[PDB]
Amino acid sequence: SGVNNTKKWKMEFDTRERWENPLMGWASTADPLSNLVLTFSTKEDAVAFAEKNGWSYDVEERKVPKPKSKSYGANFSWNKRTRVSTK
Amino acid sequence: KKTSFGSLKDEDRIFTNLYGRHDWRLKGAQSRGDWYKTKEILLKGPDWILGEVKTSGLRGRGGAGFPTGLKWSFMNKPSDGRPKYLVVNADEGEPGTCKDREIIRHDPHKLVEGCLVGGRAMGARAAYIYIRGEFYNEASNLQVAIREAYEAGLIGKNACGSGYDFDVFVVRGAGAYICGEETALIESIEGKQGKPRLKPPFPADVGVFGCPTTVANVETVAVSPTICRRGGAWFASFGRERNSGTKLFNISGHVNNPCTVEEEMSVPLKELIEKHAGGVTGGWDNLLAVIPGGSSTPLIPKSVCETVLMDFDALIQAQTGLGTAAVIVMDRSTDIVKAIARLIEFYKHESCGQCTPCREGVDWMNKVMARFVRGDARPAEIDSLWEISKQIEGHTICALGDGAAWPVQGLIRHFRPELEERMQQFAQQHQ
Amino acid sequence: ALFVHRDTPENNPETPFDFTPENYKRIEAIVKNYPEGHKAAAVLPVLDLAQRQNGWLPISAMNKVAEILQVPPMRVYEVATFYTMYNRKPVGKYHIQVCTTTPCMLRNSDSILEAIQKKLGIKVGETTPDKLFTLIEVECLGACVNAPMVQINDNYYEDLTPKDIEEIIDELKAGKIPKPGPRSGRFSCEPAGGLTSLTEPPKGPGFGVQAGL
Ligand SMILES: Cc1cc2nc3c(=O)[nH]c(=O)nc-3n(C[C@H](O)[C@H](O)[C@H](O)COP(=O)(O)O)c2cc1C
Ligand code: SF4
Ligand code: FES
Repeated sequence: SGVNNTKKWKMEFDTRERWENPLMGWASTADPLSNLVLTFSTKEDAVAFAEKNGWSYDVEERKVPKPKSKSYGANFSWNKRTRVSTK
Repeated sequence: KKTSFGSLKDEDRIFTNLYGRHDWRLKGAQSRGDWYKTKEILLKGPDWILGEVKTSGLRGRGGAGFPTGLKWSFMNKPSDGRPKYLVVNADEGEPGTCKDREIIRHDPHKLVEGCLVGGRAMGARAAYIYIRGEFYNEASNLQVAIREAYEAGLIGKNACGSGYDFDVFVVRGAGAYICGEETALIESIEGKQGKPRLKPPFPADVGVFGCPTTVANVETVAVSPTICRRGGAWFASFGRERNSGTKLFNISGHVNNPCTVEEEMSVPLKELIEKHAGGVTGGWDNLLAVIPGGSSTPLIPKSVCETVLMDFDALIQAQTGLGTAAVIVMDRSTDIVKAIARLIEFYKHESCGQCTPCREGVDWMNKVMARFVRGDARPAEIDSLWEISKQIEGHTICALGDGAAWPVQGLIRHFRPELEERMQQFAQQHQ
Repeated sequence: ALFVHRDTPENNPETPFDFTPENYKRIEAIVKNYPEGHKAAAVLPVLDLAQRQNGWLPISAMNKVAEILQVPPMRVYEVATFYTMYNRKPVGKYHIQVCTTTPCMLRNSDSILEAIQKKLGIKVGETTPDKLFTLIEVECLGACVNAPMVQINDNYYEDLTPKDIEEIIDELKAGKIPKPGPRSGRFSCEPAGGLTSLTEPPKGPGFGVQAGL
């Protein structure tokens, strides 16, 4: 339930091939950016960084949970379906 | 103003068939003044009835002692389409408390009339009397009385010819002390596990079936008709200020004549025990400790019992409470640690399990107390147990958690040398 | 003492249970005590009626209550396992319940419990081989001034001594039904040796009635 990992903007790159090392079976890669993940305060900072470095990018708008209406009393409604059968 | 209280005269007792030596049925009840001028009281109106209860200074007799007049006035509001209910708490589950049992079986008509009069003040359409399942014969006695009231036209359609309709249902419990807690009682009536609700909402807004409800103890309801007939000023003439009225007391444990008795509020604890219960077993000098208001109240040692009064404010100043006014007396032959340890075992068996501090904390306290009984512990654990009790107190949904912590705090407060002595003995015997 | 159910040949969903025609009439009265739309409030009284008819609650009795009241069976299971007066296993003909909470303990409920075990030859929680008696300890039964006491089925037996309870058990074996109430000399909760109150004849209608009514 913690939300502390959803505060900042990230920049990652497209995933590329990983294959099995013949000797050990370890995951090998030829992608030097496979682990590169950058952090930004705002999407404008992230876009600016991407533009000056020549990378083409996709921007996904931040999803924020919408305000919910909560009422403990609704659990015991006289004539509404919200009444709970167990506690 | 009076300096001293007690010596209540029979003419001033409310529960005049307390011992069942007179007919408990309707004819006996009417001959004793019940159902007299109930129509006139009803036609006075809810505001007049609520005024009389406010003036009487009556406070809840179920253990918490809320001012009854103010509490019942939460219902005195316009209807919004939902019905309104009075719920009478006849669960009587607190160890040491058996007062409500005698009202139900020997003075059932006082309770039935109280429902009508009390329900009228709240504008309730019906009263649900919740009685613990073990009280089967008492429930049947009450059911017989209710049928008599119905047959005589005293309740039901056009109750007492007053033009007010009112029903009185009896619903039995199935074995749970937590169902005496006011919101868990409501949940039980609704067919669920007796698990208390959080507040808000409060019952006067959202209660049984989700409707405006008032939960009232049997004794609180049963004295309301008399208060209206004789007036609040008569009732307020008993006891100290803000501690008004008469009170039913249960005196059990190490006394010569364990009994139930009605007595003035603010009577000294010592006078109550010696005058009515026949004194402490082995003499007053044999007294060790008293639990003054049922198992949920901290015990007080003999030195405090010398002068303390039995009312809400006096017992609070003595670091305990009036509770249900169930006086449990322990003489010096008692193993005080075992007696308290058994009470924590009771709370462990009665915890509904809903909320963390009582589901886990009370069971934890139970385990430590069992070791403390045998002395199989270190003195540093006493302060730890005190802190655990304070982590339960005030952090739970309902007051059962508070009720399990307080007896432990009473034992540690007044009998810490005894606990340490038990540990020191164990260490030597097991060295 | 467990709170999960395992089907056995004698307790399974196909164990026969149904309410008798009279008990179905009583159920209608129970259900009619509650507002329409809230039939679930009848789970406790109806579930207890099933036990009264049957002695205990097989899983099939719990299922039948759920069906009648149109509540999910789990919600009946929750009630059956929450409240201690419901017997989810068969109990002897006489369910002897001894209070051992502190007020009864202070007045020697241990002697009462030990007397019963010695006479019946069983331990707490057990049923006799004849299946006539079951013995358990219970918490406060609301008769503390009349301690020590026991509840056998629906009745209270109060101010017991080891001699009194052994006489009560002998009557139960004989097929008699002992009278409930105190066994010491008094009638209920009055102090022994003489009333300290309510000695005078009570006042009649209208006594002390304020002016204005
Ligand atoms: C664990 C627990 C058990 C209770 N048992 C009872 C009871 O048996 N009878 C009772 O009147 N109040 C009992 N109460 C108190 C009720 O919750 C409530 O305060 C009372 O019924 C209100 O009635 P009153 O204001 O007239 O006293 C209990 C409370 C708790 C926390
Ligand atoms: S304090 Fe105990 S009895 Fe009260 S709601 Fe929490 S778990 Fe249940
Ligand atoms: S302690 Fe046994 S009946 Fe109350």
